[PDB]
Amino acid sequence: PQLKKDIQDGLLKMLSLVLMHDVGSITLALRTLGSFEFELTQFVRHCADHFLNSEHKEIRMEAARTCSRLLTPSVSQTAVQVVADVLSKLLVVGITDPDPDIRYCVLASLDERFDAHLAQAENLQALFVALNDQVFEIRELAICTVGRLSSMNPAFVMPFLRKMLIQILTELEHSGIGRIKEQSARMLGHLVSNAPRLIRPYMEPILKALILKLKDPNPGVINNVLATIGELAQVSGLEMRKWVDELFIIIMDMLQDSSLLAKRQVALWTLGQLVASTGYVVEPYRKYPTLLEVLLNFLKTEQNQG
Amino acid sequence: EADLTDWNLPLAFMKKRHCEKIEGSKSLAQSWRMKDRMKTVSVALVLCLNVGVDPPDVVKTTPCARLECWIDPLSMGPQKALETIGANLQKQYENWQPRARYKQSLDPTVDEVKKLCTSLRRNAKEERVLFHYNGHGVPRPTVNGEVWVFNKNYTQYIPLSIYDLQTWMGSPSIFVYDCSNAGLIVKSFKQFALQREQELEVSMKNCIQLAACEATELLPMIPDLPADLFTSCLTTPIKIALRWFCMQKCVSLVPGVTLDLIEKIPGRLNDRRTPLGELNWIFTAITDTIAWNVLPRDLFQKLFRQDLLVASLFRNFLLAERIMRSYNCTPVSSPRLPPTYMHAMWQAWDLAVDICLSQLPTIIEEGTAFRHSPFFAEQLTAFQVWLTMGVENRNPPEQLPIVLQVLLSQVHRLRALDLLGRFLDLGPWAVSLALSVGIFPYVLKLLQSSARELRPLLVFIWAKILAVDSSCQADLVKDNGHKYFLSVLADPYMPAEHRTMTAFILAVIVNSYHTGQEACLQGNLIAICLEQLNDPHPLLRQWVAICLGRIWQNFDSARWCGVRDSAHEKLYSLLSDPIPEVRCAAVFALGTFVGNSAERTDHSTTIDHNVAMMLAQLVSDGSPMVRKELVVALSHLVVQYESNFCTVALQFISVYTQIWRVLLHLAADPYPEVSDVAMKVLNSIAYKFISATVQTGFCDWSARYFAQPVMKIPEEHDLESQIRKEREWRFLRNSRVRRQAQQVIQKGITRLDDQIFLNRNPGVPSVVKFHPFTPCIAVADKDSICFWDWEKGEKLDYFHNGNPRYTRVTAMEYLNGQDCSLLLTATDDGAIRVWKNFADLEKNPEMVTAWQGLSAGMVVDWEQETGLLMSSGDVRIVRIWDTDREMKVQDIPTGADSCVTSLSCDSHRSLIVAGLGDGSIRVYDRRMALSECRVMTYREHTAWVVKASLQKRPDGHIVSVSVNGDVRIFDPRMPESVNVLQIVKGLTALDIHPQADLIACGSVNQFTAIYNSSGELINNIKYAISCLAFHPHWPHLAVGSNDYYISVYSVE
Amino acid sequence: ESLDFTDYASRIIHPIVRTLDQSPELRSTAMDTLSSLVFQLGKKYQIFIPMVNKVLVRHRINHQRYDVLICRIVKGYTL
Amino acid sequence: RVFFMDDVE
Repeated sequence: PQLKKDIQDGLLKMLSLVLMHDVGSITLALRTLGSFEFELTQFVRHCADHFLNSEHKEIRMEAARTCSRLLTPSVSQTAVQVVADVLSKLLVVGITDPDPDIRYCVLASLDERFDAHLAQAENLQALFVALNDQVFEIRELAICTVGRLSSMNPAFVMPFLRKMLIQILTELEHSGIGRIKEQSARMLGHLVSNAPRLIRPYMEPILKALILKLKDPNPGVINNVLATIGELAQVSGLEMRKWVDELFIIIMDMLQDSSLLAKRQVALWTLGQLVASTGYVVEPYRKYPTLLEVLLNFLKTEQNQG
Repeated sequence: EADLTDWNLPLAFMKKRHCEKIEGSKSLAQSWRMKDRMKTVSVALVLCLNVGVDPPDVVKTTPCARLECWIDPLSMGPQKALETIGANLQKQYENWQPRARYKQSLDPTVDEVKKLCTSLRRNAKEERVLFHYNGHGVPRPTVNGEVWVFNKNYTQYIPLSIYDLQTWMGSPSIFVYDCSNAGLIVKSFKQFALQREQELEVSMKNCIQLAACEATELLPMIPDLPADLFTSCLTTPIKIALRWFCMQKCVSLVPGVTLDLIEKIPGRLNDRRTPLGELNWIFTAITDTIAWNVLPRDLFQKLFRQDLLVASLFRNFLLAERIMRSYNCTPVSSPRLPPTYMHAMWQAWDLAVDICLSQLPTIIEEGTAFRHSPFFAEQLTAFQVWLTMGVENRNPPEQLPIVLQVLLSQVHRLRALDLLGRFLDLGPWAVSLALSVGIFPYVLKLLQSSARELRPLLVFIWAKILAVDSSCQADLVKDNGHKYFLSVLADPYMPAEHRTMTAFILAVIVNSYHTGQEACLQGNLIAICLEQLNDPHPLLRQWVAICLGRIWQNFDSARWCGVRDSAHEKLYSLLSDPIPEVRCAAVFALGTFVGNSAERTDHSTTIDHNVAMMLAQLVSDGSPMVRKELVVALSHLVVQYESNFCTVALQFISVYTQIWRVLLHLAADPYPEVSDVAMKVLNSIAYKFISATVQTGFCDWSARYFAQPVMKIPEEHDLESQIRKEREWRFLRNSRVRRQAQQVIQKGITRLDDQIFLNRNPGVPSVVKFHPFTPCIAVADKDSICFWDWEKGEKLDYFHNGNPRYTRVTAMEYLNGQDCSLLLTATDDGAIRVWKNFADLEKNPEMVTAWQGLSAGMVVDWEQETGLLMSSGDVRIVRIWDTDREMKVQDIPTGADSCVTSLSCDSHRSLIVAGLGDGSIRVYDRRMALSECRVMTYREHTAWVVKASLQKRPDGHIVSVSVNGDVRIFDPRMPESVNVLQIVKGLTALDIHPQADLIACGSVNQFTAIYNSSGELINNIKYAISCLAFHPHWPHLAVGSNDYYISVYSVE
Repeated sequence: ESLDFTDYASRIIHPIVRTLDQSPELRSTAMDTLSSLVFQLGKKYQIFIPMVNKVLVRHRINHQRYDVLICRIVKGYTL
Repeated sequence: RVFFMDDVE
């Protein structure tokens, strides 16, 4: 770095000359601009119009990635308004774009760095609209982001998250579909992971519903239920000591024999989570005398490192 | 580097008073005022329950619905149950409107209803009257528009025409119907109102209607819910809401909750600290929030703000609509309300209800302490989050009614007031919206509280309120809240900013309002202001002076009180205040104090003459704004003594004579606006009516400060502002220019004969000045100021100085040449003026400020670093004007009869050197006293000193050249010249370059000799050369002969 | 007309625009449903205006009720 | 008024 300033100035002059004015060259320029650091306001505003008036999907996704990476430096009321407008355009793109991949990339790009602006009411409404998206993965990302924002703006998030929790719970209870129930369980797990404060008062009904689901006569749904139970164990913080006995009975019953469609990995992980959260030690050995034997046999049987 | 030098440079004549035109901001039409206050004097409760008999139209199920107003009719017998339900419903309505006349009709007849309606109408002819109807025990209303009631024998249902019913009633009234087909009732009522309107040619909006169900729809028959569902919702929204919540599937979220638990809930509807009161308060806040968010502002004001009872009825009506939607029932209102069941706030309502009732099992059984719901805290947090980014005029926040609701209590009152003040700081629109929402009465009631912690928040909020709307002064006087502000102002421990805000509030209160003026005179405001008159805060002093002037506005009692307190003598001090704004405020106060003499005793005449003499010495004030205020005060003086001034004026066709001379001086002012005002005032004297009085907008201009945001960080301090980036770019360009000039100087100076361009001007070039960094050259002519370019070679602008023909522009200066430069134009008479936007494409000539100075021609030597300005001329005194304070600082005696032909000064030192016509060159040091300012006085010339320039180097050399053309190099530390040279026998003009020792000499024979300080010959350019200038950085030379030709030279 | 769809705006709008792109036959019915949805949403539909307007321009779809609703929403007039 | 305000001295 003998002259890093000179190198950066030359590189910026070259990029400015390139961008003052085919499709592959534009893609390469966008990749270069988003690749590493630079020293950028007019470019952001111009590329904002660029990706709007670009029908090329590759150009749109490259521009979205470049905008996300360039907005990393995020007190000027003018600059804050500029960043807010750019973020609003980014959100309208990530909601209204027909391309699921572009919307997924836009939503993934919205990291913790944009939490302050994203906490506004319009952004929260956009996220609320986005939560009911066709793409299930986009739904998971949106609910994770919203739950992450439950502390910044509780008044707008906690009621909406309560409504979504109600919808997820009734979906799990009533829909007799493996795919729908699995998606509901995954969304419930994401909500538990991201919004412990909202769910803590509602730990009991969620746990009761998950238990009722467990007692029902697809591996994905049961694995998601076990993972959600494991997360809820951490969230509750000893508040589920009443149901730890039933949880242990069910987990051990499904743990013995490989006929159960549930993976033993998630079962062991959630058993460990229950033990850690509820402080249930030594007593399970006395209550369940085969537990130690099963755990030792897993050392000889199972081959996965995890 | 040289960037720090540019950064720490004061920007003269660049402030609020200079940039923004002085004027009052136009007052918007504030419609937030309540047009009228209606009251529901009487309530009519018609209960066609028909206990013990089922209407033939509907065959109810064996369980059916047996709860009407939370009473089982079959338990206590028919008549006893009917009376008990009537009394209970009266109590329910009293819960919302205790002060009303309640008359109950229990299965009445047509004649009974007619008599009751007529009696109630007579009781309240011009006020709203509630007519409640419950047709559960009668058949459904007919399509014809009839209501079934009972005959005397209770054997037949006698119909009752809606047209007749509204004939009995008047225009101001409301109607509530609880029946299966109330939609038919509403449609019939509207049709009959239309029929009345049609008849009227050869009472709809005033009438208000509430309906339990649509015409087609029927009331629910679920056994769990009460039969009197709509009325229960309208009367007991909390109870019915809790019951409905305990029926939804959401109870699965909180097991162990039953209707029995809901019945035994602790708390009252009034005690907000109790769970029941907390739920009621939260529900009211949420319903008001939904109403304001959904409904338009006008309908919101007309419905939820007109009166308590209607607002409560509609706030319960929203909940009733939401609950009825779940049972295929659509409540109907006469003003069609957009649906509100889908609003997100109901989710918050459900969440708060669940959180609050989750503790009930522990409250009843274990007996824990009921913790308050965090709903309001979360809503205020959301409002704060909105305010954090809500600078832009985006959609208004949804929490303004929530803020209003929180203001009532004390647990979160301080935070709510803080957040509301921050919101009002945003701008006038935010304060207007806050007035619309109905925050005025509550912030007015807040004055009664004696809590000292509320004083800063309250004073800030009220300062914003009065800044936006000025009509609140009457309400403040009525509440007697001005005493609160007097107490706040009379507290030295209070910070100066809040005391300044309190002074502004009080000044607005007494702004052309007699009742408030005399109330504050009774409040001893004059003494309090005098006590905090010398406070070390320019804004506070200015506003205290403005308030004091406003107090005695056409109020002799305040004038007498000030005379007793000698307010005039104490206020004379502010006339010398460094801040021009404070001087203007003091002049305004003194003028207003003069204007209300009203022919008092000889003491008044004497004190008025003393005030006139005290104001007469402010003629030599640099600020034209202060001079305009002096003109206004002198207009007050004239209108007080019109006959005396008329006599004095007729004398010339000894106090008033001096005031008339002062008015003449003000008339001949360089500032066009002040000159016009003074000339108009003087002409008003000649033809001697009230219309001649002119009031400046200075008061409202200062008031506009509180309208603008303050809490936010200034744009200048921000690192990323476009303005700061532009300033940094200009600084970088200036540094590069300086470095290039230094490089050129180090390489040496070659012969300069290149002529960049040759152009002709309309007038003779008097003085030429180059802009230090931008390529703009200022060439001043006899009656015009030409602005040419030495790169583009085109004419940019053509100004007109406006000075009289006899006068002549002698010098020129570029103030703030580093960036955002100004142009200083000094005429030979003393008229000094400042030009802005002189060489811009999209802007026209602008005059920032102007003021007559003093009173060879005129000589000026600007010093950017210290910000001092000095003018010299025929007068034997060198004046030192301070642009920061707009006042002369020192007037050093020259000690010479001859005029000051030239003047210069040294940076970082007081080495003021002034040339003289006799030939002698004096030097003055301002660090010592005025009599000791003179340092050296050497006389080695007998001629007019063409240019007594000084080198910016520490070893400053005074190169004095006279008309004789003999060059002598003097030094401030030596009594004799070091080098003596003779160049041209007859010299007409000369210029020197500080960076490059190039002495450019003129000649009558077109010769332009460019020599060195040592006298070495360099160039003798062959063409009365009366204008030469050198670029401050580049070795550029411009030479102008007697002909109006301009050239710019460069060294290759 | 009777329910709330402020939550499932995307799940209906994206299939609607997809159907409009993929089938000219159902254009009138899809546009009527979309106009009803916009009327129910109110100002909440402003997010979807650019994409849907671009699609309409791409397929020369001109519906009176939808256009007047869009005009009222953009103007801010409520009715 | 429209809303009851408590604790005002």
